[PDB]
Amino acid sequence: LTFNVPSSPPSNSSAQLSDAPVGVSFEFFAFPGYWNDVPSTSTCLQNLKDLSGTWPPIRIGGTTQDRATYDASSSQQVTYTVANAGDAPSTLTFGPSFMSLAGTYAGQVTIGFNRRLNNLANTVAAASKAVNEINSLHAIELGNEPNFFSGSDPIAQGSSWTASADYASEVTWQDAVCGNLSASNLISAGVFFGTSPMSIAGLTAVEGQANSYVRQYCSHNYPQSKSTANLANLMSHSGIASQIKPFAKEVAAALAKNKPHVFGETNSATQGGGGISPTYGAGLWLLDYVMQALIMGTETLYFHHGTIGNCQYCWWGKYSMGSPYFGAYFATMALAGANKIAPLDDQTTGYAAYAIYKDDKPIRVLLYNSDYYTSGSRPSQTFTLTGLSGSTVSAKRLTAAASTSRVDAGQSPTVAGQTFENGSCKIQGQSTVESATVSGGKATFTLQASEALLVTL
Ligand SMILES: C[C@@H]1O[C@@H](O[C@H]2[C@H](O)[C@@H](O)[C@@H](O)O[C@@H]2C(=O)O)[C@H](O)[C@H](O)[C@H]1O
Ligand SMILES: C[C@@H]1O[C@@H](O[C@H]2[C@H](O)[C@@H](O)[C@H](O)O[C@@H]2C(=O)O)[C@H](O)[C@H](O)[C@H]1O
Ligand SMILES: *[C@@H]1O[C@H](CO)[C@@H](O)[C@H](O)[C@H]1NC(C)=O
Ligand SMILES: *[C@@H]1O[C@H](CO)[C@@H](O)[C@H](O)[C@H]1NC(C)=O
Ligand SMILES: *[C@H]1O[C@H](CO)[C@@H](O)[C@H](O)[C@@H]1O
Repeated sequence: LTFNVPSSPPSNSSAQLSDAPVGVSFEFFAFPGYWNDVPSTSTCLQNLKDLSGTWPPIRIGGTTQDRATYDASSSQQVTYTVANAGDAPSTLTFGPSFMSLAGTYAGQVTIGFNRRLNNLANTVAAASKAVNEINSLHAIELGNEPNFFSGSDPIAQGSSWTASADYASEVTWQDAVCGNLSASNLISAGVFFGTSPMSIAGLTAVEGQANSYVRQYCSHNYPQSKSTANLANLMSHSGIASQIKPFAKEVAAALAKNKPHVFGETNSATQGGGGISPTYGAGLWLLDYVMQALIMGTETLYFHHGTIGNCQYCWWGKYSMGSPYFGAYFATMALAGANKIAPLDDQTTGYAAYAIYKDDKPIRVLLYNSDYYTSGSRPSQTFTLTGLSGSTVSAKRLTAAASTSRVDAGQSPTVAGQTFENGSCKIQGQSTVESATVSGGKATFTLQASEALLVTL
């Protein structure tokens, strides 16, 4: 395997990147718990800001945003009952202090409010409070995954809930919210799970002048369920290229409206994740997915964090770190301060190489070996880079014992030999940097199955 590193961005490069493409989504009812009850939240976010110079953007939403009513006279951030701490509530209220708490975050904040219950005046009042309380407010969603609403939901108003019904609903709600707030460029529109039966392509065709009310168009993506869980398939480099392809039309539809696309809620697998979601391989999926989604043209990805103590795809909890945090950390490291990324491979194999540009000059190369590995002799692949300078380059390696390695089982992955403390997210260990010879502008690297390597030029 040999890849030429071009001296300026290739034609199949990404567009200019955001300052911090890797963000975090927090299930709406659990957001105060993440801030108040989970010590690792602050440090895990600070660790990423320390790499990029920008707070990861955050989003607060999910199914529970459509179970929630704003209570302007509540002094509580969030009020609900569950039978077990592991359950999500069937209903909840949130006070104005919920938005104030989100307003303590310095990074860009997206907040999702309720459209399913058709409480339009209540959602307008929550939106007004969000604008007042959240200085770094990026966007407001009006409903989460309206593709899953039914004729039984208040928003359907006793008629069938079709794609056309939702698009018409979104324009009406965008008009009422922006009209009441005298605002524009505010709504995170669509918020669809996948691309059928509702699509950004379909919504943008109907938006017309209400496009002016839209900040961004939003997709959700979860490649697998508990029932289709297959870690080798999830993390496969060529598999990821196939998996994201339906969203290419969604990105194109948003960008034709001069509005960004985001994956405003995404993670490995649904119902909070399956046996594959806490693995090292799910962190490698996350790493490679981020790179491919940004080249496709999405602006930002927000990885979902669900019920505290019952969340398989979470990067951290109250007590343990999760292997997937290593993918988010490495992706953030790879992209830090970069303007563009370009795929050097053709995405037909398990092996990836990306050139990473700053000021139109190559600064880093990210290599990825997506081969699934659990037992026996671990295979490896050599990667040759051409077109380089000097007599030597440096590299940092992401590795673990197996594709299935879990931090909570004691098999943490390492990022240049470092790990993150259980219960705090503090960085731990001695960093180790590798070096390689450059002769005649070529250097060779070896990646075992299920590894990634960030080469600094
Ligand atoms: C799946 C895992 O859940 C959370 O970690 C658990 C861990 O599995 C358990 O053994 C114990 O240590 O409690 C922690 C916790 O609740 O923090 C955590 O969300 C982690 O990121 C996940 O991978
Ligand atoms: C209530 C919530 O349910 C799951 O999270 C959902 C998420 O709310 C939804 O927007 C997305 O399509 O699917 C997620 C998923 O199935 O994982 C999780 O079980 C959460 O932990 C829980 O809080
Ligand atoms: C404001 O919101 C209400 C819904 O509570 C709606 O009836 C009204 O038309 C909206 N006003 C403007 C100016 O958009
Ligand atoms: C990107 O373009 C390069 C040539 O500049 C090519 O070798 C590579 O296969 C392309 N990758 C993709 C995924 O289009
Ligand atoms: C990666 O390391 C292998 C040894 O396993 C070499 O063949 C290669 O040239 C590079 O140093």
